[PDB]
Amino acid sequence: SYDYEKTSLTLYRAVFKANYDGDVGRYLHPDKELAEVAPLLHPTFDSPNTPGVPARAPDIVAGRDGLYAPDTGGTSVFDRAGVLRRADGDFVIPDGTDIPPDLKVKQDSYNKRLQATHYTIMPAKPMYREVLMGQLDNFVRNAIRRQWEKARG
Amino acid sequence: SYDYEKTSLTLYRAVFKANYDGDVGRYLHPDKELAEVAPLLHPTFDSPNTPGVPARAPDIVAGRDGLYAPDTGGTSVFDRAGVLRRADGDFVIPDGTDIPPDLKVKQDSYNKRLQATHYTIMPAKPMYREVLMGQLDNFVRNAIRRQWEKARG
Amino acid sequence: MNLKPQTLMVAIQCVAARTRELDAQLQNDDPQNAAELEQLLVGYDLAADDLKNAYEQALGQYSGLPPYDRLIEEP
Amino acid sequence: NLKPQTLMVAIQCVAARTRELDAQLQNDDPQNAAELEQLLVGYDLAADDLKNAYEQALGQYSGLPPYDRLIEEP
Repeated sequence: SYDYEKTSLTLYRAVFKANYDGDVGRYLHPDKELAEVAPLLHPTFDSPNTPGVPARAPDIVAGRDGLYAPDTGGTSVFDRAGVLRRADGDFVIPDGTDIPPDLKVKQDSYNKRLQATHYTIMPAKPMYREVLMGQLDNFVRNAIRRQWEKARG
Repeated sequence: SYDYEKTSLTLYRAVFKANYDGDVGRYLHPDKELAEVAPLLHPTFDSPNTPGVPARAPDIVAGRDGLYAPDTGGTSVFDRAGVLRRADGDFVIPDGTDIPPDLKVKQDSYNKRLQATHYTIMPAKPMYREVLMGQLDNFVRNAIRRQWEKARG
Repeated sequence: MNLKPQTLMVAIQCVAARTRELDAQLQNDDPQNAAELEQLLVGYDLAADDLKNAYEQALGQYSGLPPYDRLIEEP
Repeated sequence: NLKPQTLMVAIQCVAARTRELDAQLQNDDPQNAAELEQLLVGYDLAADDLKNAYEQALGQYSGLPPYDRLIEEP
């Protein structure tokens, strides 16, 4: 299953504050931070060459043409909080959040070790990196709007 | 690179006497011995279901139809002796051995951990198990014949 | 290319086994880059799932293969 | 088709289990040494098949690490 318009379920993205160039604590219980935004739902695009440390597989990978096609990885989220125990917290994508037009959210399997179902935010059509990043930024903003709508009932 | 008529290199098959019902010590240094023959170049076809012990992958695997096709595994041999230190010895396939008509022998890669080049004896066309086993038996017999021809110069 | 089905079996077993080993370290040995390792294991699980769908497909094309659930059994 | 990230992981895990278990084979007295030695021949064949597939994926995707980095002893 893939979702295309609105999410039907609350999804959570682990936030490791160390990964960001600036403070992202603001995003754990956010205010009006849909007006620049931290790249919270950006997937890794590479594996850096760190000697001694085995290569990290990129979350998503482009074709030789530079285009990121569907089902070739994406950004990981789960259907409950705290799945990653060593994170600083979870950025919340509430049920009912608008999915940017060229992205989709794929339900993958239930993971027994983590006791949570994994999901992948991915491109719905082939796109260059910049376009994908752009949509993922709008996805963050939609999620924040939707947090406040939910709070006002 | 495949061989189809005669082997161009001496190849060695590790013999684990535990894998056989008969005594196979006779085959390490054999006098002319086309007689029933021990299945020395037979690949494993299944992984026995022994509980607790993780499954051993089969050397070769058939399609749904029961046919063993080329390039789907086969019997492992190497280009020097004593590659497998825990074996009881090596059955020798001398350079110049006749290859049964529907088999072939494939050169695979050099293995760095074992410091030897691996080769696979394989079907040249799709065949049922009995036919394959039959040809592998004739391959043993050809190898023995060729051991005596080599000995008489 | 399609990997041979024996190759899938091996990869499934090794992935399962490294995942158990590194999950046990993560929880019992207080390793130096715990946070990076935890994320790595998410990546291992995703790969495990992709290997599993491929092996379900191989189960329909070959005979004599062990069922998936036997391959990832704790020994 | 497997994702290329799946091939990377499978290569790394195969390499790593092969080392750990080759080391046992040679240093320890594991309960079925002779079965284990054969198992490792099977692991190496699988390793090679994963490598051919990865060489292919290197021709179709960008930003993947080279094969020899993946199997590096860390």
